[PDB]
Amino acid sequence: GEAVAAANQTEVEMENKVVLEVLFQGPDIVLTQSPASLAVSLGQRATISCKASQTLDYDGGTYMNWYQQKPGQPPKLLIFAASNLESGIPARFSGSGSGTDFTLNIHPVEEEDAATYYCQQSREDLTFGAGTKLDLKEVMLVESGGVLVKPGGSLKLSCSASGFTFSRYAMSWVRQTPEKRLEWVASISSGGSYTFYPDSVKGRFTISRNNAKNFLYLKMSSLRSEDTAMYYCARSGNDYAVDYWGQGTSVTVSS
Repeated sequence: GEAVAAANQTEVEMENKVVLEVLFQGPDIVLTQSPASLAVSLGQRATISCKASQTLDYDGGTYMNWYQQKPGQPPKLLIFAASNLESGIPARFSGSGSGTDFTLNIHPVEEEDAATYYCQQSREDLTFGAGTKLDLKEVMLVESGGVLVKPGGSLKLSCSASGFTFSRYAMSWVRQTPEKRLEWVASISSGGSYTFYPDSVKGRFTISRNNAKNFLYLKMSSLRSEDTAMYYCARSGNDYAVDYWGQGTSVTVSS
């Protein structure tokens, strides 16, 4: 019943009233994204490739998503379910592919398309390609905050939802390392009954939500320096795409 954040996460759902904390142990789907960097001139084509370690074909859909990210901002959804153009996104972005091979094509490249692009799969939890920084050979100010914490410590992050029925949507936290890698760290089902985590945060991170007050939380304890990252809350929309990202809050764990 309850909405989850990736296709495999449905298979825990229970008729008995149960609350489940889940760690899937199957082999993780690795996304190999290429090239890491490229620079083109205005009007040209940019072709970015993503190869998955196993097929994303799945009768319900092919859950390949593409995001654009500019400095100081959360990623923005461009393409969902391999080839669908997200509403509001310019038609110069198109996604294609099947099985294990996926392609983001940008043509004609425009000055505002200089950004880092990421592929992402929602078939087996959530994993991301390492990103592609696209360079080209309206005044905006965007703020965020951050803290320093010592190892072994704990922190609680929060996020607010409005303008939609929060209780209908799965929610997740994704963090971004200093090396700009995106790593999913937790998801929670729409009704709060099922929570999901990767191995890297097991026993230490807790995602929770309050559907009456429209809050999402992440509690992090036994913090390690490898938890240093910008932490984003985000909604699962159609086809397990991550379609609304809150601004990041930064966490630096240093002794």
